[PDB]
Amino acid sequence: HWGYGKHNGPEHWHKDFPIAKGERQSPVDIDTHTAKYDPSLKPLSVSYDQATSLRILNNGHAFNVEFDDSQDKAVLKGGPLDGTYRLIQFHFHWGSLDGQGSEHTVDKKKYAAELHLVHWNTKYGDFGKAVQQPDGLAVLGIFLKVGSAKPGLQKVVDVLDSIKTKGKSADFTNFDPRGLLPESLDYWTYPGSLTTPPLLECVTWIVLKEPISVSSEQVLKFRKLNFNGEGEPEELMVDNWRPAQPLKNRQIKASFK
Ligand SMILES: CCCCc1ccc(S(N)(=O)=O)cc1
Ligand SMILES: OC[C@H]1O[C@@H](O)[C@H](O)[C@@H](O)[C@@H]1O
Ligand SMILES: [Zn+2]
Repeated sequence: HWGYGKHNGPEHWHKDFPIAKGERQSPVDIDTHTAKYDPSLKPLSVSYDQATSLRILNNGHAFNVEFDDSQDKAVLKGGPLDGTYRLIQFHFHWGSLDGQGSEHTVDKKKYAAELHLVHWNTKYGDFGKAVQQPDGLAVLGIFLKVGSAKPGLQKVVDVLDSIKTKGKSADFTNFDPRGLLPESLDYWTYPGSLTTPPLLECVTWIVLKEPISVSSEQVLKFRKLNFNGEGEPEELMVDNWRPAQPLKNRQIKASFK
């Protein structure tokens, strides 16, 4: 099956997922000079006060922190979005070294990691129906650089030892995703896709300009996870990022002048 290695990584995905060569694939390089301020963007609203986290899962590609999305609790609205998008999960992509790991790049610069907060458009009822729609999903992307520790990340870091291998999960209630945000909500936005198979072209991307800082020790613990299952040969979960894809017939808009 698909993965990130030489034999099953991003350059192979198109064989089983031909949309990998499509017209609105993600991630992309964000050329900051060409991105244009868009006065039609409404204020962005990240409303996570009532978020209900449930569980953390190693799915063999990353780890997902899952939320109860059975009601409007944690939601994203405003900005480029029409209507209400409900938080379902977050996960990260990261590197083997601090010099790589992000999926989006900024003037070609790669960050150490990238956080994706995944939301679905409530007008479509369920995530599965949302991924049949061209405006089904909104992903809030946040870059990570290595410097000072992020206190709100430490609870995630400390549970990773309990989900080392593919298929393991752990209770992860009462986690507040507000502790993963930077100060500023300045962002870039463009229409794109999921960055892993099935690569579906459903996503409004909202990528924050301000990175969060995490410590070297925090990211080193991400890199102790395993792609493999229990009892199988150890393959460190590192470099689980897709490189930038062709921009094609798209424009990146900025929320800030
Ligand atoms: C049909 C299940 C799809 C799950 C999925 C959700 C989000 C992303 S990402 N990396 O944020 O674009 C990738 C995959
Ligand atoms: O025709 C002019 C228009 O061109 C578009 O490509 C830009 O997105 C708009 O901001 C601009 O007003
Ligand atoms: Zn992702």
